[PDB]
Amino acid sequence: MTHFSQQDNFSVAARVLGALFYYAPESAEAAPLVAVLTSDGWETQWPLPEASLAPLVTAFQTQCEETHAQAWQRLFVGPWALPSPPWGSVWLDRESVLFGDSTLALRQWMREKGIQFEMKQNEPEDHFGSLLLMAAWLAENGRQTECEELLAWHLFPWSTRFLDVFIEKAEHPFYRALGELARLTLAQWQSQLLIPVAVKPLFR
Repeated sequence: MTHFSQQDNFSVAARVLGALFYYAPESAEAAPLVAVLTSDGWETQWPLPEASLAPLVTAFQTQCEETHAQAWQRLFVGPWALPSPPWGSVWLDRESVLFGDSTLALRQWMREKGIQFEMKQNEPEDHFGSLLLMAAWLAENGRQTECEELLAWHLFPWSTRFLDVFIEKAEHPFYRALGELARLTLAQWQSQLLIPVAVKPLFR
């Protein structure tokens, strides 16, 4: 009876995932989250079965020669091409551009629903981490339907594909592990949906 966005740490889990995909690991936003996931205890509070997180607990604490910051820069910033670009219209748009037709559909939906959540200036709204942060934002605000529509229509149609390629191309134990946690967690959320995920063709 209680909506899944309002229980079992939905907003909490969506923020951790959202922040680690959007902010650099040394940042004020992400560093405390990096510390949490690289330490014992986080598995007890995360909304998945503890035994099924056990490999991730170990994975996150696997030591590596490449630093978290170097991995993050390589994967999310540049200067060279990103292995798995975290913007939705890269996956949903025929021409695979940023600020695509799917980005516009997201923008119009936000407008109609009077959602005042704004991204950084010059940034598209369809960043993977941004959308999770917005979803947590709506959940905190009790906006159940909007949270459900966000995920079903604007995130889940492309996020599984992005995560499949991202996990494959992470090449860093921490960020590979983050990808797998995101895939499991979002797949669990997808199964709790009361409206179906929008089926859209992928071009990447």
